Amino acid sequence: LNGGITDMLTELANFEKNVSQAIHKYNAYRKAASVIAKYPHKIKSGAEAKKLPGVGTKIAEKIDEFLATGKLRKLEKIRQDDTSSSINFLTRVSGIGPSAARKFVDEGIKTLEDLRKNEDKLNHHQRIGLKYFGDFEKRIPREEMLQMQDIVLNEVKKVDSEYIATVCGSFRRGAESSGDMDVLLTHPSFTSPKLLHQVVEQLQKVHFITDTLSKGETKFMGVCQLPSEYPHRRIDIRLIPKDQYYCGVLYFTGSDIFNKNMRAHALEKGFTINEYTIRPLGVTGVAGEPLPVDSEKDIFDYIQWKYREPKDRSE
DNA sequence: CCGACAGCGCATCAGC
DNA sequence: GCTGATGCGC
DNA sequence: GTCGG
Ligand SMILES: [Cl-]
Ligand code: NA
Ligand code: NA
Repeated sequence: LNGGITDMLTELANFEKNVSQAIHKYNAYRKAASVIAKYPHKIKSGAEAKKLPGVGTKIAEKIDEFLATGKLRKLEKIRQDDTSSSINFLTRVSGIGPSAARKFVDEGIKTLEDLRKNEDKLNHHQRIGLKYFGDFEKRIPREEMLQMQDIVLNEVKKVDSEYIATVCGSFRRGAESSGDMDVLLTHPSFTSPKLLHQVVEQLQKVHFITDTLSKGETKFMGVCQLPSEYPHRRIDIRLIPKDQYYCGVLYFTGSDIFNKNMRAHALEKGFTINEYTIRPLGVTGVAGEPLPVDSEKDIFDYIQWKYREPKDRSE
């Protein structure tokens, strides 16, 4: 319907983030791309799209040019620009953001081949991102996510049977494919020691986790792989306090639109919900002490809301 | 006219 | 060495 | 870039 428009907006978003380093213009184009993607009609004019929330004057003007010419003069020029397209491309490497990409291009490093010739100028993360460049851009079929889940849950239980692990993200919402695996971890002995390390070690022991990007006491980011050769996959593991676990599960399950709506409804009932806690609000608007949470449904019960299955949390 | 737009965990950089 | 800023991913 | 105080 409007693929030509949403592609254009997506491309504009990328160049704003990676070349212009204007993160809010990036999110503005993405927000516009998303709302247009769910618009059940073929857009005939910028004025029509202007009615949608997130689409303003400038984008409406760009849609008019696109619908009349089939292209964008601004986009065409940016594409033909060697510097801008090189900067934009290098950010596809995990660990290379707008700043690093600009740094590399400024000194003649513009291609993936150039990066491989200059390993001494890359940090650990960037080297790993370079090593699995192709694999990291591949989607993860749900069936593979299921196998990965079985391994995570099994090994976690072997370290300590009192651990609780939950694979969130779009996967928990029942998506047919995922971009990565986000695991939320907790334990009754950890509330608001060295628990994350023991779990990472075990997954390394059975050779599920193959590489480490970042690792601390509460968050692990690394690379994993199913036993055969399957592509290497990005995996994150977060260690969350027990009294904050299910608020975390709710938060990282999403979606973003769903969370925004649930937070809105919560406020109308006299509660405030963030990533960590759900708090009651006083008459003056003062937030009280964290309320006890033992399940996802408890959060729904506090705000007098019908429990939404993760499969129906797209909005 | 003009500020909000999410912000935390970790690695790395800038400066003392 | 330290503390705080910046970069990055999600 | 868009929205809203
Ligand atoms: Cl911006
Ligand atoms: Na609009
Ligand atoms: Na990147």
